[PDB]
Formats: sequence, structure tokens, C-alpha cells
Amino acid sequence: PTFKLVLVGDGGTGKTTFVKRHLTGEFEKKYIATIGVEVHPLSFYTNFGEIKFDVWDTAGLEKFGGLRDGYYINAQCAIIMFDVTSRITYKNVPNWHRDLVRVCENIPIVLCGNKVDVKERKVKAKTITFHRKKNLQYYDISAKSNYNFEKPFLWLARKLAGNPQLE
Amino acid sequence: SAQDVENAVEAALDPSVGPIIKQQATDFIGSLRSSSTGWKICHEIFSEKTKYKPSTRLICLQTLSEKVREWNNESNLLELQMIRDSVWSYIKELSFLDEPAYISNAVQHLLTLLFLQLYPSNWNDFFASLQGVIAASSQSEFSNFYLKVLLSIGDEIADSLVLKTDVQIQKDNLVKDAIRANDMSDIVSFVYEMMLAYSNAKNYGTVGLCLQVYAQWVSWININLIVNEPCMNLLYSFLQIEELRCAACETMTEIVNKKMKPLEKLNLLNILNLNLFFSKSSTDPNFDEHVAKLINAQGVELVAIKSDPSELSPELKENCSFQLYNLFPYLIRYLSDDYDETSTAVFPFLSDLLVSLRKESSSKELSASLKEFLKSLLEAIIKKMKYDESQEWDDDPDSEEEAEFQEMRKKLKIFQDTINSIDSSLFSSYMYSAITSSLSTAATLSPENSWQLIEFALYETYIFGEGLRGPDAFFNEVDKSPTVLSQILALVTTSQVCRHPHPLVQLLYMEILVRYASFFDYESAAIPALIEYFVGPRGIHNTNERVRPRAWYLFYRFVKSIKKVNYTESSLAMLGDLLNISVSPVTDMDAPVPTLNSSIRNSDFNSQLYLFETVGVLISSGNLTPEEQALYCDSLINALIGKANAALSSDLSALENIISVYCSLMAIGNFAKGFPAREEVAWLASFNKASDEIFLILDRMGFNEDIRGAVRFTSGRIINVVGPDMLPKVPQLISILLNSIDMNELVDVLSFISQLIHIYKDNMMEITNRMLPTLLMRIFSSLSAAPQGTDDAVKQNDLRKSYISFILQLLNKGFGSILFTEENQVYFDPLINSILHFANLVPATQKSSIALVSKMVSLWGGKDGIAGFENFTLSLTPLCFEMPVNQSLVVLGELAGLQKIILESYLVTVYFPTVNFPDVMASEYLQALSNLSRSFKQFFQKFIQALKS
RNA sequence: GCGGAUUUAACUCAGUUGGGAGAGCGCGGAGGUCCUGUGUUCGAUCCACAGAAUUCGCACCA
Ligand SMILES: Nc1nc2c(ncn2[C@@H]2O[C@H](COP(=O)(O)OP(=O)(O)OP(=O)(O)O)[C@@H](O)[C@H]2O)c(=O)[nH]1
Ligand SMILES: [Mg+2]
Repeated sequence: PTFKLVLVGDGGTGKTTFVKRHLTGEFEKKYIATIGVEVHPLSFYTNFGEIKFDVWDTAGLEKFGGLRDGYYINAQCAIIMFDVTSRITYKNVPNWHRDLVRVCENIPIVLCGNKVDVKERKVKAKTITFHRKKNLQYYDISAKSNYNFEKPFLWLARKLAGNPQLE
Repeated sequence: SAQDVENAVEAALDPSVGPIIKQQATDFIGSLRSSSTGWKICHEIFSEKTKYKPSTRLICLQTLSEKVREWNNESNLLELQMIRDSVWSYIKELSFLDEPAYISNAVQHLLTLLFLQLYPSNWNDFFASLQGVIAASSQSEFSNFYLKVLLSIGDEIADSLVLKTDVQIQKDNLVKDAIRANDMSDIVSFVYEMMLAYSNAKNYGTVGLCLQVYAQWVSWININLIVNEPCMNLLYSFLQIEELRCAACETMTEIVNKKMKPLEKLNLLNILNLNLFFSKSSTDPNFDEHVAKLINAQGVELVAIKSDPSELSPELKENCSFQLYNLFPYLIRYLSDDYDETSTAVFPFLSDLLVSLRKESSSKELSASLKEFLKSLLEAIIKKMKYDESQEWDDDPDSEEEAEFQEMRKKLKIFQDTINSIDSSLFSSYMYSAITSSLSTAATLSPENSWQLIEFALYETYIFGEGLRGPDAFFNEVDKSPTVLSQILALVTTSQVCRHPHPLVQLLYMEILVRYASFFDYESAAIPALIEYFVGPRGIHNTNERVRPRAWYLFYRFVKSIKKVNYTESSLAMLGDLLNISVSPVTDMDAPVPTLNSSIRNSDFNSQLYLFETVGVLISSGNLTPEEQALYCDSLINALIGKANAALSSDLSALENIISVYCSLMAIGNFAKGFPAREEVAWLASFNKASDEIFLILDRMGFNEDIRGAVRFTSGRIINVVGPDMLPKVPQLISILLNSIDMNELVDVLSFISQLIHIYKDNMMEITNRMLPTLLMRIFSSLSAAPQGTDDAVKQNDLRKSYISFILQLLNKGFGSILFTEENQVYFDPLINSILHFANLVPATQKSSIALVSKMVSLWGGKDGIAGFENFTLSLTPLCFEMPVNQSLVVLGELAGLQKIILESYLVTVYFPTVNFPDVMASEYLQALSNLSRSFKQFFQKFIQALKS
């Protein structure tokens, strides 16, 4: 039971880090902009079985995102990530959504505000309204402290399996 | 080239390939956008269905769309037109759009962009022709396609959400007016017929899409087209069809939110005769959430209409206020709905209503009629506030449910606080009986299933008097009679509550005891149980995991605030079982190898540190003779020191020995963090013996920085305890810590220094001199390093902050002379520029950095000796007049201050001449500096906004 | 729909980029939780975050 999950967000929001954290457990402190797309088969366990997620880590950099929307083809789910430290990475969250749905008619989209470990916050909590205007699941998360790091996958898995009881 | 692209894309879409192949591919496709010719290749593919892959056509379609974005009308009206006829010939055929969804969706996207560049003038027939085709080929699949194009056009012209450019907006408003002035009447007529047609045919799919277009577009189109008799009738009907019920309530709403003149909504709002729908509105929560949202929509409107003083006709005020009081039943019915999604869909209406309500009670007293309403509102709000008496509490601190609940409580409280505003006595009484009532009922239940009711009782209590902390919260400022707070608190402290097993209950109890400890300032005879409570097996020795740690902090806060007397000895005795430290090395997420950090981060040691601090507060505010107090003092410092010596002498490398040493130093540091600053106190001797012990451990483990933080910390506490009795060894401390200095501790270091610079001001001067040279070049080096990641940028800003604040301290405490001691001569120039650089960065960097830059001028006000304070002073000019070209007032406000201080010239001869010379503005600036602190600021802000505009 | 200001004794206004805070007026003295809550620090009125009250724009509906 493998599902295609495209991960998209603005550049520097921590998409790749998020991935590494779950693939190896390591937290990369240096920023190396992803180029094109990197794809890793992150997997998981559940009361009912093993769900695999083929994650398509996309680049959110205008410079290195060749085939920008192409990668969303036949995607089965997705995560839209933004940086709580960087304001504009939220101001653009609509787009990422708009684009994603243009290719994938109706898929379970999870909106994630990353970097919540850093105290100060440029994207204040009163501005985060997109998920409630687009009926989208949201999660304040952190690739550094692992804060809520499994919420996004669990939710999706619980939908792609239609089994709310899934864990 | 075609078959190539088809491969490239195919290459990129297969992650089962070598990177080498992807590179070429990924760049080939991206080359298409960059290239002047690239798109010609996609122009040929997108239409080709018999020979190309959807996967390919997609990437070509997308390309083409991005390409259509950047072509200026006038300069490319040939290519834009060229790609249109192509898309249109394609769209006309109707035989490939029933390909996969992405291929139809992406088509829509291109067309709309095309439309966006040609419609006003170049594409006159866009709606006539497109519609004529959609109608000609009579099939839903096609109507849907059309419907979505309309939604897409709205996405690009009605969505407030996307980047709000002033241009795109002026460019967007044109397309709106064009559509308005040309084919709006028919766009709506077209849609209508479809709603009507597919409606009778029971084709709910398309009717849905229709209802959306109406929802989306109502925001910005002639309302009249939408609110005619025949179309409305069709809607009200949809309000009774399971399949269409919701879309209908969503569009119904939009019609209601369409913005207009207050007298204008009233009619519309009236004409919709929506109350009957409300009257009926069964178990479908999604729907109820829709109805709620509609009621809320209508509610928020009417309240805003009733507050405008514009049209004074009470006719308006009568029907408007009549319709509002009419909505009240509903507002309560849904506010109380068990489903939390539903109730919240009305908060905004409640929010505004209440506001309007206390604006009206500021004039006259509320009507018996309303006093009930509020009372009935509280009845609801109270219901939402309680835990569900069905699902047992989750011991999961990560349960999204508990997080969503706490959010609603945070809101449900402001509703109570506003109600309070409208009538504090109505709220007061009502809450007292709610808390009393709830506790009464709790006693009639098996402990296992009574907690929800108690947790709610102690919750309201906990909040009832938040902020109300003056002796007036407890007793009437005139009769001196008790306050409903005093009465609620009393009840609770006297209630059995404290004997209940449940966590939420026990915690919340201690929280209440801490928060309102001042209450007990009067009833001093009641303190022993509160102290014995924390102490006993429920409060501090609790067998619950979350409570035990959290308990120790509260007891410390409680004791800290409840100092007088007679509970000293027993409290100290009971703490005993809890003071021996046992931190074990543990594995972590970031530590395959247990780290002092990981080991400790998983212990309750940080929390336990409060006990040590407590035990020190008990011993300084307790009825214990100098002998007895000094006895406990030296009995604990010798046991800790002792745990350090045994740990130090064994293998210093062991994490266990390291941990052991760290904690022993931390506990002693927190023990001293409870004693009062340096009269001869008993503890002094005992704390001075401990000071020597730091060096002992600093000598052997000074290598490890963890121990170093623990040292910079503990010694600062002891210095704030001993004071001058340590001053002679301060330099030996400073010196050691310096060499093991790192980059991670450049900030723990700076504060340790000013911490001391404060305790002994003049004394620390000479030490700082010999040390500034080291601290400076380190800071200079880590701040010059452009960050390679978030954490880096984070570590930098913090440094930036303390660095400036350090230098501000130096100057404000009288240290400037040290910067000049030859040890730091080569360092003056860059220090100033350092600060000058932080000011031109982008506010925290500019308001405080610009401020430091100013004091630096006042302290060095004469060319006498400072050979780089003129050019520096003068160099600050471009900052004061060019920075703000590319929060901002504090930025500009202090930018002026620098101007002023300098001002108490070189600008006339030298500055204006370099920059484009503004004769008018150049003399108004000198007039401001010369003849206007307050006045000059004004000139300056208005001045620049002007210079900039 | 975005975006900013404001909120210090009875009164009335000052003022610091965190070291405990005041002049006029008003009963030799007296009188403030420096809007609230939470956090970060050895410590905050002055920092971070969350919120309230008062309020000024800009955009959309036009
Ligand atoms: N403090 C903190 N920093 C984070 C977190 N996630 C990411 N970062 C920082 O952001 C950097 C990683 O950004 P990336 O994940 O590489 O950004 P990216 O995903 O490659 O951006 P794309 O290449 O467009 O996908 C790291 O250096 C981290 O310091 C987080 O959860 N907490
Ligand atoms: Mg990436």
C-alpha cells in the first residue's frame, strides 16, 4: 500500500530537513537548497499494517524548481509547508495549494507551519487562517524538536485508509 | 525536439533513474521557459492528442501558461493572439478534454491567463463565443468545464488571498469593470439557465458548480442579477435538497455578506425571508454548521447595520433591531450545539453583538428582557466550557483534541469577560452559583466520574479573578465586605476538592492556591494546610508524573509569595526525601550517545531545582535561629560539594561523573538563588566555602562547557549572596572561563559579565579592560559570518542583541574609558562601525543599534583625541538621510535623535551637493535642527516621507 | 480583507532598549499589579509570545 505524497512549500521552509529527520533521524543545521526534486520512500507502521509514503521533496526555489507543477502528477496526498520565522512563506501558502489542486483534483492536503521551536515568530498565530478557509488539516510543527512531527503523516494515512481508528 | 521533450518529462517522472539523466532532462524542460524559442515546441504538443502523452502535454500546457504571463500586451499581442487561437481551436473541438483531470484543469488555467491579457479590448467576444460553444455541445461535462473557467477568472480577480500588488490590482480592477460593462448580464443568465436546467434534471454535480460561481461572484457583481425573484426561488428550494442544501447555504451567505449601504442590506436581508429556513433547521452536523454560519452571517450584518449612526430613521433601527432580537434564539441554539465546529461558526456574531450590547448599556441599564439573554448566553458558554462527561480525559499531551479544546476555552473566556463588562453583578452572581452548583453536584457522584464537573469549577475559579489582584478583588473598597471572588475562593479552599485524585483537578487546585495566595494574606490561620497540602502525598509527593514535577514549581511560587513563619521546619523535613539527585544518562532523538544535555533534558532535575531554591527561601524567611539555619545551610552544601568531589576525583570523562558534578553545581546555584543579597547573615560562611569549590571543579572539568555554564551561573548567585566577600577572586574566575570560551557561550558569557558589572561596578572596570580585547574579536568574528542556516541566523540575532546591550551597559554604567586602554585601541574604530552596520541591516537592530550610535556621540563630543569620531559622526549622515529610501518611526525617530545630538554645517557645503540638491528641503532641515526634542522629530518624519515621496 | 498607533497615583502629563520610576495639580509626609496573561533571563514597566480596551489608515464592495 504505497501512496504518492508531494511535499511543497516556499524555499527555506524546512521540507528536506523534515524528510531527513524521518528518514535518518538527523537534523541538518546547514541550508542546502534542494534542486529539481529528491525522492525518498519514507515508511510507517500502524495498528492495521504498513503504509509506505513515496515523498517527492520538491524545490520551492524559483531558481531550482524545474518541472515545478509536473511533479504533482498522480500525487495521492501532499503537505504544504511554511516557515513561521519567515512571513512571506505563508503569504504564498495559497499558491502552493492553488497549484496542487490544479493537477490533483481532490487529495488530502496537510498545511504545516514549521520551525515553531524558534520563539519569536514572524508569521503570528492570528494570520494562520488558510486551513479554515480551505477545509485543510493544519499542524504547528518542528523538524528540530520533533514537535508534532508525526501528526501530518498519521492524519493522511488515516484518510488514505479511510480508517479513523488508524492509531 | 518533440520526442525529446516527451522523454525529458518521462525521465523526470521516473525516480528509478540515474541523476545524470535527470539533470539534462530537468534543465531541458526548464530551458523551455527561459528560451525565446522553447515554447514553440510545447505549442505543437499540447494540441496533439493522437501522438502525445498527457504527462507531456501537461508540462507543455503549464510552460505555455507561465509564458503567457510575461508577455506585454502591446509588445506581444501577436504571440498572445497566436497561442489563443490555438487554445481556442483546441477548446472548440471538445475531444481531448475528457483526458485525465490535470489535462482539463490545466487547460482552463491557460485560457484564463490568455483571457486576462486580451479581454478588455483584444478579445471582445470571449464570453459570447465560449458560452455559445458550451451551449452548442450540450453536455454537463462541458458545462462543468465552463463553470470552472468562471471560478478560475474569479480566483484571479476576486481572491484577496494572493499577493496584493498595487499594479496587479489596478490591472485586476480593469478586467472587473470590463466584465461588468460588457458581458456580465449574460454570464449570469447563462449560469442561471444551467442551474435551472441541471436542477430539474436532478444533476447535482453541475448545480453545485453553479452555486459556487454564484457564491464566488456575488462578492463583486450587480447583486440585482443575483437577487431576482426567479433565481432566489430556485435557491430557497435548494435549501431543502440534501444534495444541494449546503452549497445553497454557502452561496446564501455570500449574498448576505455582499457589501453595501446599510439601508441596502436591510432590504436584501429582508427579502430573503430566511427565518422560515431557520425555524425548521435533525442530525446532520455539517448542515447545522452551514446554517449556523448563515445565521452568524445574517447576525453580524444586522449588528453592524444597527450601529451605524448614518441613517437615523428608527424605521431602520426598528426593523433592524427587531430582526436582531429575532435571531437570538438561534444564536443560542447553535452556540450550545454539542458539536464544536457548529458553535464556533457563530462566535463572530456573538462577539459583535455583545460589543454593541455594552455600548448600549453604557447609556442605560439593560432590559429585563436582555438580562435574561445574557444569562442564557452564559448558560450556553458554561456548557461549552466543561469537559465532555463521556470521553475520559486523555493523558496524552499531544492529543490534538486537548489542544483544540484549550483554544475554545481561550475564546469562551473573553465572551464571559465581555458579558461581565455589560453587567459585572449579573455575571458575578451567575458564576458563583455555577461554581457552587457544579461542586455540589460533584459530591453526589462516584469519584471516577465527577472530575469533569470539578475541573470546570476550579477552572472558572482559576480565571474568575485574573488580573484583579488588588485588595479590592477580595474586599469591597467601602463596606469592606467580601467579593464574589473572596466567596468563590473561600468555598473552594474549604471544599473537599483537594482530596480528589484526578490530575487536572489537583494541578488546577495548586494553581488556584498560587495565583490567589495574597487572598490568604488575611486569613493567615489557614496557611498550614496549604503548606501541608503541597507537602503531603497529593501536592509535592504526588504519584502522578505530570503533577509531581509541576508541583514543585508551584510550591516554590506559593512559598515565595506566602512568606510572612511556622511551617519552616516541617517543610524542610518533608522536602528531604526529594533532594538527592539521580540523573541517568539516556539516549535521544539528537543523541545516539547520551549527552549531559539529553540525560538531563529527560529528567525532572530542572524542576527539582525549584525545591533547592525553595529550601533556601524557607531558610531565610523562617523562624530558625542563626545556628539552626546555618546548620541546614552547611549540611546541604557539604553534601553537594561532597557529591562533586567524589565525582571529580574518579574518571572526569564519565558522563555519570560529569552529570554528577554539573547537578551538584546547579543545586548549589539554585540554593543560593533563594537567599537574600548581602548585616551579617548566618549563611555567608557556608556559601563562601562553596565558592572555593567551584574552582576545584573548574580546574579539573573546566574543559567541558556544560560545567562552565553551571559555573558562570552558580558563582553569580553566590556573588549575589556573598557580594564583596568574593570580589578578590573574581578575576581568577573570569580568566579561567575565558580560554575555554566558545561560540555557543559568547552570550552566556556576556550576561555573566554585566551580571557582575552590576554587582560591583567600579571594581569590574580593570578586569573588563584586559578582557574586552578577547570578547570583541570573538563577537566580531561570529557576527561577520553570514549564516548557513536558520539556527545560525538565530544564534546571530541573539548575539547581536546582547552585544549591543553590553556596549550600552558599558557606557551607561561608566566604562567608556576602558575601550581606550591600549588593550582595545585597535578596536575602537570597528566597534563603532559594528554598531553602525547593525543599524543599516533591514528594527530591534535599528532602534537599539541607532540608539547606541547616539550615546556614542554624546560621550565623544569633541575632536579632542578621537581621530575617527568626526568622520564617523559625519559618516552617520548618509544613514540619517538615505537609509529609509529603500516600528519604522522608532527607527526614524532615533535616526533623528542622532541628527539632533550631532547638531548640538558640514551638510550644507558637503552633503546636499553630493546628493541631488533640494534647495527647499535643505533649509527646512536646518530650521528644524536649529529652532525646534519633540519638534525636530515631527519635521524629520514628515520630511523624509516627503523626500521619499 | 490587509496594516499600523495608543493603554504609567485622584488628576494630568513626563521618562529608560530590563537594575525598580517621577515633575504640575489634587487628601513632612501618602497614593501605580507602569492594560492583562505566559515565557526567556540571576532579575522586566521597557524583551518574546498570546489577548483586551481605545483608535487611525489602505484595499474591495464602486
Ligand atoms: N530551528 C529550526 N530550524 C529548522 C527547522 N526546519 C528547518 N530548519 C532550518 O532550515 C534549514 C533547512 O532548510 P531546508 O529544509 O534544507 O529547506 P529546503 O527544504 O531544502 O527548501 P527546498 O530546497 O526549497 O525544499 C536548516 O539549516 C535548519 O536550521 C525546524 O524545525 N526548527
Ligand atoms: Mg527540499
